Amino acid sequence: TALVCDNGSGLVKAGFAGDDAPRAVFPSIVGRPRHQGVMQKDSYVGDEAQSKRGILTLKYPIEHGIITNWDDMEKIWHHTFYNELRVAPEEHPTLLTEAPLNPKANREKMTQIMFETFNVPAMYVAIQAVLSLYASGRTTGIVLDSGDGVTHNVPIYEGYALPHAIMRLDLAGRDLTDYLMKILTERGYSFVTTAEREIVRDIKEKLCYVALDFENEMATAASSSSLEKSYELPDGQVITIGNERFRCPETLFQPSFIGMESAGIHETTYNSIMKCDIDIRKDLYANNVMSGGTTMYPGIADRMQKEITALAPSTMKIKIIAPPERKYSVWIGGSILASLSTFQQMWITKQEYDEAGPSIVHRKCF
Amino acid sequence: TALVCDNGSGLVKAGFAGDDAPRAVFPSIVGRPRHQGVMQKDSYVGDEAQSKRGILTLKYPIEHGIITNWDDMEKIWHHTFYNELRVAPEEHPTLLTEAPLNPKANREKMTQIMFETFNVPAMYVAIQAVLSLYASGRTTGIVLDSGDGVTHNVPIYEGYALPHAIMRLDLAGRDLTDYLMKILTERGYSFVTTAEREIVRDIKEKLCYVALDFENEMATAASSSSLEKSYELPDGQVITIGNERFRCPETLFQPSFIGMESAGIHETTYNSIMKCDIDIRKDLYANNVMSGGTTMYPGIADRMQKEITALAPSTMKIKIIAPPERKYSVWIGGSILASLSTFQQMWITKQEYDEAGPSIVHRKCF
Amino acid sequence: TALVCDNGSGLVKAGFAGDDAPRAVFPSIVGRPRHQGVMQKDSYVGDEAQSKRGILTLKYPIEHGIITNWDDMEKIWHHTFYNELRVAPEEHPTLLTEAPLNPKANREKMTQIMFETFNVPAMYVAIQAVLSLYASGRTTGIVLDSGDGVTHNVPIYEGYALPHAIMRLDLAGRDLTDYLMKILTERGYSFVTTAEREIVRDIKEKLCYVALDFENEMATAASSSSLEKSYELPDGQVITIGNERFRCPETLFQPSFIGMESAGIHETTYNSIMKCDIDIRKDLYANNVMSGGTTMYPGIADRMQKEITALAPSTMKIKIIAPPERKYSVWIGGSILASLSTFQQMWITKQEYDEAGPSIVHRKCF
Amino acid sequence: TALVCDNGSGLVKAGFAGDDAPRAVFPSIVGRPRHQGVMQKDSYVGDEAQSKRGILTLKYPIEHGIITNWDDMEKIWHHTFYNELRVAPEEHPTLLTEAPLNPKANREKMTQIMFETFNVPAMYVAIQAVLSLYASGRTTGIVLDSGDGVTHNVPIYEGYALPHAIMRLDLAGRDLTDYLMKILTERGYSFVTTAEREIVRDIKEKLCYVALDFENEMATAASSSSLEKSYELPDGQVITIGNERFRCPETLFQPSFIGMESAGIHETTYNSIMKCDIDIRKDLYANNVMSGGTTMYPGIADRMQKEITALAPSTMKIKIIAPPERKYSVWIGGSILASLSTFQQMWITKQEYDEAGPSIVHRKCF
Amino acid sequence: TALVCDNGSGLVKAGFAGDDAPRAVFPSIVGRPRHQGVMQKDSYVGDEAQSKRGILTLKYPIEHGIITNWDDMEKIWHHTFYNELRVAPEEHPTLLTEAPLNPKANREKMTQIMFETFNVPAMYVAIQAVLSLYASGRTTGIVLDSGDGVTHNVPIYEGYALPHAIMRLDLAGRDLTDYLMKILTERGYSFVTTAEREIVRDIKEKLCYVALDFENEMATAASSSSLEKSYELPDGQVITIGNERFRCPETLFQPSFIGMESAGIHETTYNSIMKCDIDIRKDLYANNVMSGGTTMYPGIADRMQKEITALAPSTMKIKIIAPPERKYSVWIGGSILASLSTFQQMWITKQEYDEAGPSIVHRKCF
Ligand SMILES: Nc1ncnc2c1ncn2[C@@H]1O[C@H](COP(=O)(O)OP(=O)(O)O)[C@@H](O)[C@H]1O
Ligand SMILES: Nc1ncnc2c1ncn2[C@@H]1O[C@H](COP(=O)(O)OP(=O)(O)O)[C@@H](O)[C@H]1O
Ligand SMILES: Nc1ncnc2c1ncn2[C@@H]1O[C@H](COP(=O)(O)OP(=O)(O)O)[C@@H](O)[C@H]1O
Ligand SMILES: Nc1ncnc2c1ncn2[C@@H]1O[C@H](COP(=O)(O)OP(=O)(O)O)[C@@H](O)[C@H]1O
Ligand SMILES: Nc1ncnc2c1ncn2[C@@H]1O[C@H](COP(=O)(O)OP(=O)(O)O)[C@@H](O)[C@H]1O
Ligand code: BEF
Ligand code: BEF
Ligand code: BEF
Ligand code: BEF
Ligand code: BEF
Ligand SMILES: [Mg+2]
Ligand SMILES: [Mg+2]
Ligand SMILES: [Mg+2]
Ligand SMILES: [Mg+2]
Ligand SMILES: [Mg+2]
Repeated sequence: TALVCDNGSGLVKAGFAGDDAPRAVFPSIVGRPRHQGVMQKDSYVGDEAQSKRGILTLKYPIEHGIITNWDDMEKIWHHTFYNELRVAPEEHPTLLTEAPLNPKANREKMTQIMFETFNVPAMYVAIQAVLSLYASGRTTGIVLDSGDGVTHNVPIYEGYALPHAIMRLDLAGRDLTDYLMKILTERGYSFVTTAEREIVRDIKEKLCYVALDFENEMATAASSSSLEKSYELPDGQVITIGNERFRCPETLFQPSFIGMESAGIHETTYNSIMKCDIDIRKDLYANNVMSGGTTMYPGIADRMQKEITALAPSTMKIKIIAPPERKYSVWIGGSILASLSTFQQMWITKQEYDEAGPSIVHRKCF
Repeated sequence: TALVCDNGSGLVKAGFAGDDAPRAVFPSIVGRPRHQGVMQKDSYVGDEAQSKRGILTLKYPIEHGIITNWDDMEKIWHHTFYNELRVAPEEHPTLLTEAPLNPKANREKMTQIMFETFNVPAMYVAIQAVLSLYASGRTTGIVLDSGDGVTHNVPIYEGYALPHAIMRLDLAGRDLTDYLMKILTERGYSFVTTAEREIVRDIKEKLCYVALDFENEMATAASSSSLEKSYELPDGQVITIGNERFRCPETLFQPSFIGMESAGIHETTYNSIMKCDIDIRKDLYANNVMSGGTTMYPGIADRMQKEITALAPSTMKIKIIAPPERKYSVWIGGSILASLSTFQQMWITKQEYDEAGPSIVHRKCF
Repeated sequence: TALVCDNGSGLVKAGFAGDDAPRAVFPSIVGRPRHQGVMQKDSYVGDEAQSKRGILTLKYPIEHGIITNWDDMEKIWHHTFYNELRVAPEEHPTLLTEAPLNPKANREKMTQIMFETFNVPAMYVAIQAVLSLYASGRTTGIVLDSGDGVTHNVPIYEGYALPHAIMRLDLAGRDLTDYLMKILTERGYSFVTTAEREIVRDIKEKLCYVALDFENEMATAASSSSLEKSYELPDGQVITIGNERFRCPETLFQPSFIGMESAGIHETTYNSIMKCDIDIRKDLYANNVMSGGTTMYPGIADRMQKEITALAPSTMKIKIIAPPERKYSVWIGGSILASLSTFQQMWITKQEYDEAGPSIVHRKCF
Repeated sequence: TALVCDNGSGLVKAGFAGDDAPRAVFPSIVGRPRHQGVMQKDSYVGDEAQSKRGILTLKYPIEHGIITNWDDMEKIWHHTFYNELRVAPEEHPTLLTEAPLNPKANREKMTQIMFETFNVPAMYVAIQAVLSLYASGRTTGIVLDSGDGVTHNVPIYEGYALPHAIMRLDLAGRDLTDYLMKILTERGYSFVTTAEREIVRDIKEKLCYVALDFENEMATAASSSSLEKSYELPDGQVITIGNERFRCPETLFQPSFIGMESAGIHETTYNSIMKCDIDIRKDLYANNVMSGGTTMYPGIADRMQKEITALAPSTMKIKIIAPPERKYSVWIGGSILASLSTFQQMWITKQEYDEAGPSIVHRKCF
Repeated sequence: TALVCDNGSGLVKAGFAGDDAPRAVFPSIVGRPRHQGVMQKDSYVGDEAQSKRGILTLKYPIEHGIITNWDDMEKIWHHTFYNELRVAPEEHPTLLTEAPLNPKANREKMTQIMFETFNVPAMYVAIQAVLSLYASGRTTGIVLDSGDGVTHNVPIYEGYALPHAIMRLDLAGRDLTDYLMKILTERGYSFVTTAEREIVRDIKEKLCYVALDFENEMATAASSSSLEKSYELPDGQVITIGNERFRCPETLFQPSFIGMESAGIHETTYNSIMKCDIDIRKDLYANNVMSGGTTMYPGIADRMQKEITALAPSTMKIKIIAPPERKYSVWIGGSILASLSTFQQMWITKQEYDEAGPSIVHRKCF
């Protein structure tokens, strides 16, 4: 059986091809002690680093889909194979994922590590948005995947990708967390350390939602208090947040909140459709597929429906497809792809890698 | 029973001899993917290529009645026999059509393919304008056939053709479509790709008409807006066109609009009549038969009537015969001819082709 | 004296008729602050917007030769007359330029602004490729003008234009800049904002060249490092690019690199010649005139020479005329035309415009 | 004339707009007797509390730029207006200051007290780092202000602020004083009470300096005794300190000395520049403006110059601007701003406050 | 086997590593005759000085954890090795203890005496609060150790110490004894000499307790006499004390009783927890470990539980761990540490001390 590992900027999703859900889902963090030991491990990975985060400095080795710390990324892969899956890497072909429009050296160095450090028999690097379309059981649609580091649009029609219409935005979940940390100081709550950033991320996942009409929601939160909710910190302190609940996800539709010049995810989706041939736009309008953890905000599908309907012609039928399991769509699609009998010819074996060099990994890639 | 296949520059009309209408009518196009497949057929033909045209490059293998791409033309014949008619070619004699004054190698290579690739028992290549006269139930008349690639005049008197009065013009429907694409840029509408050319062709067939008086119509369209009509694009966008509706078909009467030096179809018809013997001109004036898709514009028979009346003597009775089914006149006439008991001696059998070479196909031909 | 203003998609070229070079050459941009002022002008134009681009959102009011933002285009004309030329518009007749096959409303609204906002005494809108032939001192030749927004071919023979052989391609310098931004992400360089697009444009103008043989050049850049060059960013960072230097201009000859279906500039030039009368093709083959900033790549004349020689008959003499000042050929030709005594009758005066309406501006136009 | 009051965490700087220096500079402390009176005022403020600190418990009402004790903060404002300036608050508009990223209720409650307790005619709360740029006579630069409670970086370019690049660190002078108290116990000196903390603060301001190379300085202080200096306590005891002189200010560059996870002021300045647009970084590198009392250590400008030069590209010109009067830069800039004729429209009058509520005070604020 | 010597300000605890209790526990006093001998030893140490205290002046060589009289401290170490343990110092490695935040010269001079006067083979100076956590069998908790001279809080999480949250208070048992001597004069009991201070210390250890509610206890002692207890002096006189029983230990929670400005041990514990990372506070709240003789008052754990519960959030579980043997926790923990096989590498041998100087003793120290 094959291994399917979706190495996100925020979460590692790993498991075996053929399963319906990832077996191991843990944060993609490496923690190191920042104080002084007197009574000890040198570094902690994943959920272990999360439970000891009070005395650790937490580091993400992947920033915006790009692996920045290769020594820490190797610890995460080692932790995934031996501690989470309890499997031998040299026995299973490994399907990895990557964001589109990544640097070419990122995929080449990832292939060298899988072949020379873990000695996998074969491997393959897929494009994440293509796997998301496999998970939804579709051959046509424009995928909006938004994770912790990358937001990208990839239109696909009848199984053919349109690489020249691919959009990529370096605004995702981690940028929303940093923005929530900033606007929480308006109420006197100060989250500074990397461990406290994990607390704000948990606040974001529990209380934040997307307002259908932002300016109408801002007036409601300013008049009454029915939108305010409480949250208990790990030390028992209770904080209360009001309009911060929908101001944080609003950055997805107004990236100028964090000083970015780019357009929101609704305009980016519409611009990607308008770059496609006029004869496929009707099918793309009816098959907007959302995937990734950042699409899990309550009300984001209704907001995307409203914003794209206002941009598209009135006779087009806009349909946002947001299944409940879309947070793992990339992994689920990779599990379906790695189980296809037609796919078994696309594995890049160790023998082919020794005779073709690193350039063999850049095929069917964009 | 015999097969009747009218392979036009734009449409394939195929069916069985004895029927009243073609069984299979589909565009004579071959489409190939122009992007990149990630999730597939290599090429699509006819209506299948039309429905997937958003991700295809569309190619017409026939240009101006002349087969240019023989590999693609073979795919269209294969698609016609096995996908559209669901018939075995080696069981039916096949009546094919051709425009007059075509290159001799076009008919010879078409005969070699029918005998050696499809192994038809017998075949025959008829002249299209002669079949149009069969469809109208006439033995005398001058036929003006205008399709997608060729416009030609053929006078026939009491069953005798006058080959030396045959006119041929390489201005037809596809040239009007390209001209409509050009003058639509005046309103800011940009159709460039081969898939968008199919959209303009649909605009032409829905909204374009022939003005009875062109300069009087240009003044009306410049003064008011009663001639403007809207059209909804496949993606929901609505375009509005005014004088482009009658400027496009006006090219048939003023070929200088597209830079051609030739005379319009009315002058070409009159010149063909004036090259005929003076004793048959009265019968030709009263039997102007129009056929083909490009004669389907509203008001073209009234315009032809007016233009030829102004050229002919005042005592001649000009009569334009334009039946409602004239878009399939060539096929209907070929269905009548292939069902005649007198015609059964004109079949070129496979045995006669092996003993006489390709030169046997050039009999009763011009 | 007359004003000659070449309003390109990328650069404004303005000056006085009779001069040898434009007096004012500045980018056709309008910048507006995108942050928040605390210590201010509302908008900046041209070189002023270029020097402050770090805190501005830069907007081009002309896209593909078509004016899209008329309020911003009016700011550019105002900046041209009063800040760059320091002249009174109501004292000089103004010769403007336009790309062929533009929407008719573009030229009409441009005439209304010049007569009612700036109150010019007279004006005239010339066709750019015709002016390029004036600059080269020729009466016969096929002009390939490629600027920031439009690439077009216009054949002219003995002073007569052939409008039905005019080609227009919406692929020019700005599309090459966007493609260079895309393929620079392969090396981990991320240019996203409109200000960073100006940096990539500067990279393109300094380092990009046209390879004589593309596939042979790709093998050289993949084997060694002699083609790699460094470039210092405004903040002191040094980037290094290799095959991106010739992959970006290769899009001119292979528009499928950016997903366009059209043919390259060499095939478009050859197709335009083949649409012309056979008796003028020999003179067009020997007078290929290149103009515009996008024809300034090193090696593009040698590549065009090689590609057209491979398409034309072996006995034809292909000659590419590429003078060193061809980046301003449209302006230089407009300066020659506006100084001709024969041209002084073609000025459209304010009095003629009030009595003939906007339709007077569509004369000698295509 | 207007009042300019810079209420710092450590010092109150108050005076009149138009002057060159604050008229009243006193510690922002409230002292209350902690023993028992037998022979009396209930509380002492400022320099009076400083001279009687032996029998007082000293309290700072402002912690890390945030007013914590509003009853004590009201005593300080009352002491400022009536005892230090000898002025009537209801006759002068008052310009107050605040650190960026403060809680919103801090500025709202400060406005309510100025309007309802002191009945000022108008008021305005400025951002401190913006005023520091006014004092230096610049429109572009990144300000590093470090006082007693807050250290913050604010980049400004051509008069436009970049709020999304603003850094704030809760490490300043009071944290260095507490760290000096801790490391003085290594030599057997025990400072515990709030009155003795004022003695350590005086030691810090007299003897502490920033080492150019910390590890090289630690080796010199460990080998000889040329770095040791003596200090006479208020009771005549003489203490001698060696490497504590530069270990205390080193916390600014290594916040891990006091257990903070954040980066030093040099890395924070460089990170703030790298978050800004690439086109403004060159101007920010050349205009590093330092302000506040914590930037008054000898050798801190040379150390900042060295640390940022090691982080920035080698071709950038790093220039630290540290004027001798930078300890009062916020007040001096507020004195310049309150004297501008353009600023007289930004006063928030008492009438506007009664009709717009407390929300009017959050304009041009971050 | 190793020697474990806990040299407190009040008691010497000495024994061998591996044992469960100290073998020698005696007061850390040196007594010298203060009258005139007529019928004799020059000085007495420990229990011998205690039994002859009537004719001696008693001196403590350690004040507030700091060795003040080095000649007398050497007599105590000599008495410990040769009279109490009857052991040869040059045969056993010696584990010594020290309070945190002590002067550096205290530990250096103690190391020089152990190596040059007693010629121990190896030695090590541990931090007392860390040893207290070893004794309780915990890896996480905040230790409140209160002896005769020093009270300090040290939080430890999962074996990692947080030195920047360490509190130290120079208020312990000897200050409570001096306060009891003062308030006993209210009943006419006069204890003045150093020998009578030992009697008051015995009164404190027998009769003093911590009141759960101080003001409610003061009302009970003022209304009735059920809280009064008698104590027989060495000469047969019987004294009776009432509210002095709980007023003396109340100084631990209200240090202002003896004129100290610091906060009580409950506020100091809570402040130390609040300086720690928010993610470890829940574990520190549940693991408050008390050690030392001054934590042996009846009712001090219930009072600490009540005071910290009133400061902490209501959802936190406050748990005070006070084992019955906590008066020797530092020694018991040092006996466990010196018996660990992992610790045998941390011994500072005499050879390492001769080659590294006194600076080797400051490792893993704060
Ligand atoms: N219920 C939720 N609501 C909002 N955001 C969520 C939710 N669950 C997860 N996220 C966000 O999704 C991001 C990561 O999701 P994922 O798609 O796994 O990203 P990646 O694949 O890049 O690691 C995190 O930043 C997290 O904050
Ligand atoms: N209703 C219509 N009005 C105008 N043109 C039409 C109409 N229907 C078909 N056509 C044109 O007729 C042309 C093809 O007709 P046809 O006679 O089948 O040509 P061919 O036989 O050469 O394929 C096409 O170019 C199409 O645009
Ligand atoms: N040396 C050069 N090499 C390549 N491209 C260039 C060079 N100089 C200018 N260009 C390109 O030419 C384009 C604009 O030239 P121009 O002919 O003025 O266009 P327009 O007239 O449409 O404004 C710009 O996109 C610019 O990038
Ligand atoms: N010469 C000096 N050297 C070092 N630190 C100084 C000096 N003078 C003042 N300080 C420190 O500056 C801090 C306060 O300066 P200031 O900028 O007024 O802060 P705030 O505005 O927050 O009150 C105090 O903590 C003080 O210790
Ligand atoms: N039962 C008790 N109740 C109250 N205090 C006690 C009791 N037993 C001992 N003490 C006090 O504990 C102090 C010394 O204990 P210890 O922890 O050994 O201190 P050190 O280690 O500093 O010598 C003495 O001041 C003594 O008065
Ligand atoms: F890396 Be995640 F998918 F943004
Ligand atoms: F080929 Be069609 F009949 F013009
Ligand atoms: F507008 Be440029 F001439 F392409
Ligand atoms: F409050 Be100070 F300016 F740090
Ligand atoms: F010296 Be004791 F432990 F207070
Ligand atoms: Mg992902
Ligand atoms: Mg036909
Ligand atoms: Mg141009
Ligand atoms: Mg300040
Ligand atoms: Mg002790």
